[PDB]
Amino acid sequence: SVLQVLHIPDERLRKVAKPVEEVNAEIQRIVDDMFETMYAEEGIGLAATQVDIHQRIIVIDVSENRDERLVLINPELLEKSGETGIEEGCLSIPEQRALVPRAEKVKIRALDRDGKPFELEADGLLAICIQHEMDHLVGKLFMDYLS
Ligand SMILES: [Zn+2]
Repeated sequence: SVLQVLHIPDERLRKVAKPVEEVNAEIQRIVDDMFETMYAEEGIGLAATQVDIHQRIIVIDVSENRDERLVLINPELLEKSGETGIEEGCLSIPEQRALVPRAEKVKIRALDRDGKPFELEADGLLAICIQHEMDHLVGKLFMDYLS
């Protein structure tokens, strides 16, 4: 399915991520669909959030530990190791290029898509790629980040 957030005929009108405290309905698709993406993407670059107001449950499936198709967040964070940026130039008109993001490994004090607060580290090319997504937007280095 992939997370089909919208832009330009949308209302983002410059969207950032609006941290994770609670859950709604769409949230499932952020997890469930970031699985469909985090796994079927790692190529073009989406921008993890942007239709109207936001939240951010991230994902992982048997990725760091001997877990299941679990989740990671962008929450109320605790640790933030290294920085990198991806060579994209994404969202709200994904033209131009840049390395907006700046993350390597990042640990959270978050919440999943149940409404249950979870503290975990998010690592790997995807943690950096889905945050990429929203590090294109909330990690903002770029310029206009074509928003
Ligand atoms: Zn990108």
